[PDB]
Amino acid sequence: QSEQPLQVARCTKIINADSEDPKYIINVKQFAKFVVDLSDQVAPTDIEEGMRVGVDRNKYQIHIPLPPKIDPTVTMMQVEEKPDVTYSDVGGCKEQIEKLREVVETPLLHPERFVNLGIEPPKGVLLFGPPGTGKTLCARAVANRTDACFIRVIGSELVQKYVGEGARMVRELFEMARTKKACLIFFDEIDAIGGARFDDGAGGDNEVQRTMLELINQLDGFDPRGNIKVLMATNRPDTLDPALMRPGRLDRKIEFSLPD
Amino acid sequence: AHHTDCTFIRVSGSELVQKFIGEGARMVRELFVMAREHAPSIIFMDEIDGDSEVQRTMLELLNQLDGFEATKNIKVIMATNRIDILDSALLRPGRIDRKIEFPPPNEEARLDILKIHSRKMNLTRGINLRKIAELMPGASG
Amino acid sequence: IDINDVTPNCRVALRNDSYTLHKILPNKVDPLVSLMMVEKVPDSTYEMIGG
Amino acid sequence: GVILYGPPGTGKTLLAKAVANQTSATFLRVVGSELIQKYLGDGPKLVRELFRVAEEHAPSIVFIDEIDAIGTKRYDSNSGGEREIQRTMLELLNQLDGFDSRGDVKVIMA
Amino acid sequence: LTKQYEKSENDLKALQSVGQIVGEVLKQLTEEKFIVKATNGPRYVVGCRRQLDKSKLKPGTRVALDMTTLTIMRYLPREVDPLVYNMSHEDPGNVSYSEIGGLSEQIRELREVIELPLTNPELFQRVGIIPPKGCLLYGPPGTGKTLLARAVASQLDCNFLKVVSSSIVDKYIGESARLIREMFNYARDHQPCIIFMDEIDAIGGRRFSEGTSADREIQRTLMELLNQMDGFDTLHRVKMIMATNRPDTLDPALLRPGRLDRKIHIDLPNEQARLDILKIHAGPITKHGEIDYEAIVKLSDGFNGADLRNVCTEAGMFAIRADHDFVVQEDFMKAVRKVADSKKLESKLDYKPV
Amino acid sequence: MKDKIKENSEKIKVNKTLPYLVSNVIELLDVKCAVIKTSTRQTYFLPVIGLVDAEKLKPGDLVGVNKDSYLILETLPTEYDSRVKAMEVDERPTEQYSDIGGLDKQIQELVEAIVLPMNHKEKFENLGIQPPKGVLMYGPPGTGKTLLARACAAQTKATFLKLAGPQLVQMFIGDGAKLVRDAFALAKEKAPSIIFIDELDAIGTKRFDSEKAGDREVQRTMLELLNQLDGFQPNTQVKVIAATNRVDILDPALLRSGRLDRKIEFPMPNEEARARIMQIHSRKMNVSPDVNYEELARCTDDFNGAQCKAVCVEAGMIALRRGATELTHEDYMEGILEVQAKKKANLQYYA
Amino acid sequence: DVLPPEADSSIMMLTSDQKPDVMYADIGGMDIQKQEVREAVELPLTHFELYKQIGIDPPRGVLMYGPPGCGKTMLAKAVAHHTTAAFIRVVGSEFVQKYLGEGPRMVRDVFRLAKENAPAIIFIDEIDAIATKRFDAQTGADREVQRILLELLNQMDGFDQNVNVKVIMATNRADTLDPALLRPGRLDRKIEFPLPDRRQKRLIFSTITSKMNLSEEVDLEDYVARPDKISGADINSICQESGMLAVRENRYIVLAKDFEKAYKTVIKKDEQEHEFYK
Ligand SMILES: Nc1ncnc2c1ncn2[C@@H]1O[C@H](COP(=O)(O)OP(=O)(O)OP(=O)(O)O)[C@@H](O)[C@H]1O
Ligand SMILES: Nc1ncnc2c1ncn2[C@@H]1O[C@H](COP(=O)(O)OP(=O)(O)OP(=O)(O)O)[C@@H](O)[C@H]1O
Ligand SMILES: Nc1ncnc2c1ncn2[C@@H]1O[C@H](COP(=O)(O)OP(=O)(O)OP(=O)(O)O)[C@@H](O)[C@H]1O
Ligand SMILES: Nc1ncnc2c1ncn2[C@@H]1O[C@H](COP(=O)(O)OP(=O)(O)OP(=O)(O)O)[C@@H](O)[C@H]1O
Ligand SMILES: Nc1ncnc2c1ncn2[C@@H]1O[C@H](COP(=O)(O)OP(=O)(O)OP(=O)(O)O)[C@@H](O)[C@H]1O
Ligand SMILES: [Mg+2]
Ligand SMILES: [Mg+2]
Ligand SMILES: [Mg+2]
Ligand SMILES: [Mg+2]
Ligand SMILES: [Mg+2]
Repeated sequence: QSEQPLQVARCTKIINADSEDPKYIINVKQFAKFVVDLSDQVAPTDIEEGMRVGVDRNKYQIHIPLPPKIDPTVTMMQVEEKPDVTYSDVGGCKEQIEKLREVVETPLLHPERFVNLGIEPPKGVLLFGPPGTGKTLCARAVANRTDACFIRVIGSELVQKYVGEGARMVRELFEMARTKKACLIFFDEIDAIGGARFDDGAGGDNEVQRTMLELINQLDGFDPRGNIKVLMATNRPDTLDPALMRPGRLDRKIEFSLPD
Repeated sequence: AHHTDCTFIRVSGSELVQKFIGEGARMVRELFVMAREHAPSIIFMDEIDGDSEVQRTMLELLNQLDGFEATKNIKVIMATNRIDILDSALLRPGRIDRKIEFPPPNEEARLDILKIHSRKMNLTRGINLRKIAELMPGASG
Repeated sequence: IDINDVTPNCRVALRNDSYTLHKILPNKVDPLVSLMMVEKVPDSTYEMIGG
Repeated sequence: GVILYGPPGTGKTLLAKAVANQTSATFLRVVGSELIQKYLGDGPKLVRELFRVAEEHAPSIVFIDEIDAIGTKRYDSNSGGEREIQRTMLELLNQLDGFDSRGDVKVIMA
Repeated sequence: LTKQYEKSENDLKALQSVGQIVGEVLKQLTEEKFIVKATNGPRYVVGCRRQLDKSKLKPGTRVALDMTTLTIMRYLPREVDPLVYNMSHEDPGNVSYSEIGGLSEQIRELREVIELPLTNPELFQRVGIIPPKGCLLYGPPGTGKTLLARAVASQLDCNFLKVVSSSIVDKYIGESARLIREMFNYARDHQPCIIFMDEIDAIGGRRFSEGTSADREIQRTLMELLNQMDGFDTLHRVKMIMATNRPDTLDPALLRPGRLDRKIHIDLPNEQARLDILKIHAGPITKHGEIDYEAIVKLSDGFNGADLRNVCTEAGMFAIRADHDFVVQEDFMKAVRKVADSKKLESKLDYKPV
Repeated sequence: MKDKIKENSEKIKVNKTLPYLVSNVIELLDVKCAVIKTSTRQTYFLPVIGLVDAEKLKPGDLVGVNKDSYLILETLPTEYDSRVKAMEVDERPTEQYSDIGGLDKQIQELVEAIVLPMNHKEKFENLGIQPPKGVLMYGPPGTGKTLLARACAAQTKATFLKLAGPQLVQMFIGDGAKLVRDAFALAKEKAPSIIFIDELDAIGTKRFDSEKAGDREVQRTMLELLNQLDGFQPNTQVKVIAATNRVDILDPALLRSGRLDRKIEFPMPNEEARARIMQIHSRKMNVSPDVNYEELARCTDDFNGAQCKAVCVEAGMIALRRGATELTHEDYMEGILEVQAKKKANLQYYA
Repeated sequence: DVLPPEADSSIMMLTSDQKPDVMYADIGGMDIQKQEVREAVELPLTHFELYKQIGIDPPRGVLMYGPPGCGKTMLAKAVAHHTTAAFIRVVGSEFVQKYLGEGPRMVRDVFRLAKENAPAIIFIDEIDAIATKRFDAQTGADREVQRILLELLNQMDGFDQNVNVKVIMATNRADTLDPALLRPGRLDRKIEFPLPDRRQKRLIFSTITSKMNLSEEVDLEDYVARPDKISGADINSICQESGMLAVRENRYIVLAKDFEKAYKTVIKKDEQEHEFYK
């Protein structure tokens, strides 16, 4: 009785925000669009255009702001139970691990050592080597040791049936990674979507290239990426696009050669 | 299938009938749910004639029917134009327990087929169906 | 209405407000039957096969 | 993992059938040609779901029979060509040995 | 103010009014019973007002129904779609044929379909031919296909529906095919009318044999348009202009002569045509000294109309760079060479209908 | 009558209470009357327009109607997609043209085509020339394309609509074309405006003829963008910047001299530029006064701007690795080795 | 209440004023196609008892397919003009509607209205709009079109031999059709409308030029004998452009030079074949 149910709607435009009668246009999913006013138990500055809101069923006045919509599949990508593998289970990768840790672990553990010296640590590591060389093993050690949010993304998971859907999941992936103070995204087998662009007359791999183009845009585009430090593993690095294999997207290229 | 009271299921791979097969439609073995419910059943696929999807369906059905199917009396028929185009997997001994040839009807068989379909017509007495059969060398039924 | 008679894939009548199952409607067309109507393979017997 | 390979008719499926007869674990059988789907990403999605059922019914034995049929046979229904098959394989690579922790799933391929 | 009171009082009477459901009459059952269907809604067995004519309520007539009783208030004229309205009321830009160079041969073919048959119908009936109704403007990009359409819309005194094919595509089921029907319904109700469909390859491409669901919806829109251009119901006093720079991808049914009668090739300008376009665009440019237009033409081989305007634009920006209020022939010489360097990034343009 | 007017206005406030049902005006008939389509997908006929003058309404106009009587209570602002509204930058990045090294000609070629017509519109009217329409920045990765776009947004007061190619690729048919024609609609109403389309090859892939399948939906989105750059309605108030790494992929109609008038080639930074780039990204860094950036530029052949910046980033990595508070020339020297990403080799038997 | 069967139908029959002006004589050189349509559409409508006495099962539907411009739609216009039976004209694209269920609904109104107004001919031009063999179950477009096609198959299955309704479907992409539509009892007669032959060409040339003021110097055999594989729409365009040139020169008689120029313009066939291959 006390807590009424709220229908999820998205604010589209605020009319006369300067005045004392600010009117909000909301899009209530598949129901309808309403020009509504704000409720008196929330602040006018708390509602911005393009943000999901909760509205009642009677006058549709906005009652609570809501988190941005994230695909359930994208939400399941963040690691909740850490692996049982530590760095002690990786042998012969001493130089590989230190390079891996000082980009993906050290900045988050001790950020003070980089701000004082005016140092911007690299935000990307590419692990490449033949199969069985420890690429995913090291990433499993990273997730076990890390304290920030870890998101495991397999490249074949980004392949979707419909047009533009794969690029959508990359957008929502980085949108949800930005909702955290520090985040880690792991792109296992990035050769699934990271292949080099080409024109074979027909639309060969055009859709997947767009997903790669979206991933490139989020890593280093017009907007700042955030505190996300990405990490990609592939056994076919020769197939990756030059734009993805560029510093600022994959700053560190750590090679997992066969052990000596 | 009519004479043995076995349910006759034609598997054309049509996406128009997938809503009846099952909302999943990820495997053609989802047909086995509706085949078991109507045992005895005969699953019939005809190759109209990339690789052949009817032949691919045949392999997937034959693999399940090998020893992984509990309910018995589910038989599977394939109709094909030629036997040499068949995959080595289907031509392998033990998969297809009998291969039946359907040669084009000869002079006498054409007379029987002629004798069968001409009953549905108002025929004047004295038609020499034998001569018409001789007038159609190498004709199908 | 007996709960044992409520079989899966059965057509039932539900009340307007409570949606209560109150009647077992006649069963719909079997999905296999519907699949064989659209395929429409001509029925045959041994008498209509020659040679 | 285990793979059974040899000439046709040599008993690869038969030994898997004998394994399924004397196993206390859930037995899941999928022919490799069943991983070729008619839509993009569905093939990778199906390989992902197959090992998800294996996780639920732990301990389990997944028999990927005729695994080579996924690439040695080309079907026009597969919208993506060899490139979609590669993405299907890359999903299979992750499931066999990848980031996610694997429970009591034993994989037999033939 | 007395007038202010009247406006406020008229407001009060307006407030008491209630909206009416828009539907369509399907069949008149009795002298007091009608079958109507809501625009997007179910069908009802409704009544009608006694004051209504009831003879104008033929099947298919748009009507307004009460919200409560669903009884018919009035018959409304055929609804003009907001998108179709924007098509008719689309400003071409007052383009004259004097702003098009080298297309005199192509202009005349265009006007032989859309101008003469609509003004002198008896001339073509006399010979024994039904005049062509559809024309396709094809050629490499920048050759003047849209400019020619704007000139025709600006100059010809006729009803004109201007639309981009990508602007008719709607995600709702059957909406895109509905828009085509409304386009030709408006044209049929406003004869004579001309429908210009720019970038026809957006919806008029070849039908896929193994396409996606999105492709199938577009192909339904295409073959709905095919049924209006040449179908069961003959299209009278409605002409069609279609423009595309990739006619190779179009469906054979779309390119069939019964639908697109004339295939006018707006080709790349030749030596004389380049000279004509250059004078068109360099005309308003401030310049001192002799301007050897032939020198620019000789280095303009392969250019289109857009390059020749860019040559005029870049030559001015060379003058702006040198803080000049005028443009010299030397400024044009760099501009034509600079544009010629940018043409190496452009791929094959020679695409013709099959 | 004043009390009657004021009492009349009170009765309006009760009926003009929120919420309003958002609707679009479909028609304006005479027998003064309107037809509207509500957001609930309902078509209604209004015997009287309502509280809005019928002269101020046009078909397609967004209106807020009464939730019950469906009577037009007010006119509403033009409706733009939230995705289109969310790609208009308001932070206005803090870059500068001095933060770009070795692209002075490229900066000049862009500024005089995007900034000069907006500010000094007189220089074009007096000369009688039309300002350039569309500027494309193409080159190898890391050459500083979107960096200049950020600097363009930094030093411009005009509305900036940052955008990526994959953002215009949408599941539903016509959704991408709606976004493209909404970005230009929003840009026109906020003129002067600049629209930046990074990764143009996502939507600008060349069209092709196929019998079985193809990406016609993206080609439809591109064809819409072709109309917006140069179509039936000449839009001469929105400046368009585009960036791509592979211009050979792009459709020839997109690279037209009316849509993208200037095609700026971003070159690999030369020896002078590379030293300048390394100096640009070492300002906020405690660098010892012995680093020979001239030598580092000689040691970084075939390095783009990103690698030259990564040389500076990796240099502080090694200085922190050895605990130094000042970066030395050796830290830069073997920070070049890290960025070079040469595969491990035992090639000590050479020479 | 129960409504009259002819009521509640968004699709109406052809009125007398909507009858196309196209005659059979207007069509030239389609005797094989004219005969098959007559034997499968208009003759069973009037001779249903003679079919039963002989023993022929009349085809419920007829599929007309072929390259575009080969007389598919026009023959339906001629059939509708020359029929004593009701004609219900529709194109498959109208069945796909925004309101879910309205498509399958308006399919059964077409067949219900045809059944009530027997004898009747149902013509569905551009059947590929609702008869494509591919369906995506996660898209509302393919889910609804699947319902439209399933209802269409159900309606034809629901017609016994007593109901005197004939269905005509036309398509130039019959390769994309669902095989279930071509099963016996639904479309038992597939008539092909190919590109006109040389003998067909001279009949199409003669029938269109008969309405035109030609000069005696015009020899139609010069353009008939050409090896170009052209359709009736092509031949109509050639004659149409021939009068275009006469009109341009303020003439009312088409001479041979107009036909020569019109033929060259309309065909415009790029060689597309190199001589070294033969
Ligand atoms: N350096 C190492 N030290 C110890 N064990 C290792 C090392 N490298 C690999 N292994 C072992 O080998 C297995 C190989 O799996 P891993 O995930 O490391 O492969 P990968 O390099 O990611 O291969 P692929 O390229 O096929 O994905 C690991 O699970 C681990 O048990
Ligand atoms: N070693 C064996 N001992 C007994 N029976 C055998 C043996 N090898 C094969 N068979 C018989 O052969 C039949 C068919 O062989 P099976 O299905 O096992 O083939 P496979 O080795 O999986 O080969 P493939 O799938 O390549 O044709 C089995 O059902 C079994 O009865
Ligand atoms: N013949 C011409 N005379 C004068 N200007 C021309 C001519 N052809 C093209 N132009 C100029 O080219 C520019 C773009 O041409 P237009 O918009 O007509 O392109 P188009 O032929 O439709 O090309 P697209 O294939 O890209 O649609 C205009 O500014 C116009 O002035
Ligand atoms: N010429 C340059 N001067 C200074 N910094 C540069 C230069 N070129 C690149 N950079 C630096 O490179 C980094 C990333 O490059 P940016 O993404 O801006 O380039 P781009 O050519 O647009 O990239 P991409 O082709 O991958 O889209 C930035 O930190 C920027 O400072
Ligand atoms: N035999 C013929 N005699 C005369 N004209 C013909 C003939 N065949 C075709 N035509 C011409 O065909 C044109 C219309 O083509 P029609 O609609 O009949 O073909 P269609 O096969 O239905 O077309 P589409 O497959 O493109 O829908 C008419 O203008 C007519 O002149
Ligand atoms: Mg791995
Ligand atoms: Mg086997
Ligand atoms: Mg144009
Ligand atoms: Mg960039
Ligand atoms: Mg037709």
